[PDB]
Amino acid sequence: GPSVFLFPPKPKDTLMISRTPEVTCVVVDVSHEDPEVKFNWYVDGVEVHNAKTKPREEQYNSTYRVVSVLTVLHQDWLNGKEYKCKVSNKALPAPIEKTISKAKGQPREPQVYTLPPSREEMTKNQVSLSCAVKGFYPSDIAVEWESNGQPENNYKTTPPVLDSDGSFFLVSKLTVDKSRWQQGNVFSCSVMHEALHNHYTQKSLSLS
Amino acid sequence: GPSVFLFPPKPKDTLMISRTPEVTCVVVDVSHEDPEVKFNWYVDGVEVHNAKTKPREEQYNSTYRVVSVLTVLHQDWLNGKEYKCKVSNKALPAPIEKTISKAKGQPREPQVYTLPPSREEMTKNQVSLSCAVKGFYPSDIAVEWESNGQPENNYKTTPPVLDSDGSFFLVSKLTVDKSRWQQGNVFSCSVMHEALHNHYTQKSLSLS
Repeated sequence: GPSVFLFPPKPKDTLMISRTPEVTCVVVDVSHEDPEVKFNWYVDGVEVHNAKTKPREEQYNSTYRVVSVLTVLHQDWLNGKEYKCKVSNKALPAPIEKTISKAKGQPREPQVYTLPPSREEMTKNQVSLSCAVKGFYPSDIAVEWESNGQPENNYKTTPPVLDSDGSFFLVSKLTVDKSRWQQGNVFSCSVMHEALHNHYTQKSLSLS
Repeated sequence: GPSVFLFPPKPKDTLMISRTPEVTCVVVDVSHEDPEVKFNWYVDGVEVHNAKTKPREEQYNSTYRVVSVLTVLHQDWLNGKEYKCKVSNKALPAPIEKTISKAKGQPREPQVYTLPPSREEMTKNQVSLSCAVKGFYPSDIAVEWESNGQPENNYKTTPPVLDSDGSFFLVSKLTVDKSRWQQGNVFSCSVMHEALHNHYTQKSLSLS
């Protein structure tokens, strides 16, 4: 039957005032027979009416998918307000309710460490640069890579893992051509987190 | 003082027998004064001696960083064996111990849904394709994007989020040039997870 996703804001959006964080409610597998979906949004148990529901999309299998987006104020997110998406449809026994809210607890500052290619790895058409981060709380964090003003997008960042002290750790690995590593190009790992000064730090790395 | 990372295997490595999963113990901020670091590895409380410790690396600030890697057998990982890295150094009050193990619980199968660009988003030099996954357990999962045999690396995958039924959900967003979306190129979201048939499923998407 009908299935619901409720996605939190992007970390980067909550951290920069110039950006617009938003919560996204996605309904899938709604039947052709009764295609009408009603969204009700709530912030801390109280209904709100400023969400923007998108037009339904018929799937190749006859089902519909529908997205509803609610903007979140920066102060509201930080104040730990609970955002709720309730989804109603005739083909449901009861409405489906999803909730998301900012994690509770004292923020803790990420420690960022970069690691260059190993010697044994330093012998191929491609090398990996690591950006290891630990000690952060909450687990909401944005990690990006760049070189010479141009974003580097060929990187994978592990999900934050809960550490033994209640903080989180991760690593982001950038894969570049061994040649570019040799030209002496500087590569920068930028990290954004609420507990950082200015919500921002950058660590850079190059050969030698 | 000395700080330790203990990283789990890559999901993809644990899922394919032809691959070699490994656990990585990374020690940072070890002092110039006493640079000697000893690793002891344990699998379920019993010491093992087949780890491969890399040569120490002097940092620009005089500290050292050292990595030790332990291969993990596929059967051992699935059997829930606890991997422990103990790290000893003269500048430590007590040795530091980190542990990782496969999450306990019944595996649950990911449901994968792709979402094309919105109409309002369908008006820029760049569009985003979404691959939404939910209902999976454990949270270890590999999600990749590809088009015409060539990997698509300009995508970001949200960390798995714990759902209300104890399973996890995420979304992976691929950003491509609006033009390529128009040429009618097919884009494929591949997902690997233990609960999938053959540890693999693929969902494809294109214009029209």
